[PDB]
Amino acid sequence: ELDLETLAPYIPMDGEDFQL
Amino acid sequence: LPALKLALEYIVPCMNKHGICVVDDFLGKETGQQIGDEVRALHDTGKFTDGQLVSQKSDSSKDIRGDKITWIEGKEPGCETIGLLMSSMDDLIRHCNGKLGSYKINGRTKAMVACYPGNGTGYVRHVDNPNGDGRCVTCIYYLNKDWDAKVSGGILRIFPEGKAQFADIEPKFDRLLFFWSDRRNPHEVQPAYATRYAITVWYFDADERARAKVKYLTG
Repeated sequence: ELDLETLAPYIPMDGEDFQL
Repeated sequence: LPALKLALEYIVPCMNKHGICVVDDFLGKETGQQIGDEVRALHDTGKFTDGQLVSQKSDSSKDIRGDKITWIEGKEPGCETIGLLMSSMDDLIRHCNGKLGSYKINGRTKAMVACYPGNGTGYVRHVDNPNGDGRCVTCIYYLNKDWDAKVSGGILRIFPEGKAQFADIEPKFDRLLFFWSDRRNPHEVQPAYATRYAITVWYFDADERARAKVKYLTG
């Protein structure tokens, strides 16, 4: 089955995420 | 709109029952128009670059998604109303704390301001978070005044798992959309024949996001 990550929209994995 | 009531009496039950929730006329015309102007200023000043994929391989990203994007933190000069949008999104999510499935939402991405520049661009069928990168809720705000989808296309079609109908979301002015980011909601942006703008943030589930970060930091 296709690797769906090749179609998924990029988000940064490094740095921080914004904390709520 | 009062965040507590909208979150608890509408967004929560709608998300738990359907995995998709539409809030029309979220911010009102004046604020929506100011957002549109800030977005068009970003476009006009060269800020957008090609949309990218989680895992890049042999194929051009443009064979997959034809949008151009930029990332907004909310405090940039000329992006104040986008920041207000983002804070209003955050307020709804905070009032949903602990009531959206079993998720525990502690953070989110920056805002992705995205433009499909007409010309038949779109996004092939896909899942936002297929392999557990932490994203649990996709939140999108549309700001296309005068959009006529029967002519300009650009419909977001979602195929919610297990349902007898798919969900067609026109990218209507001042519309806010939430949906579960995982494999329950494969979706596609049908070809757009006019300039189509949307702003997306993805909210993170704390535990899944921690595991995803551990994977990245260890290779």
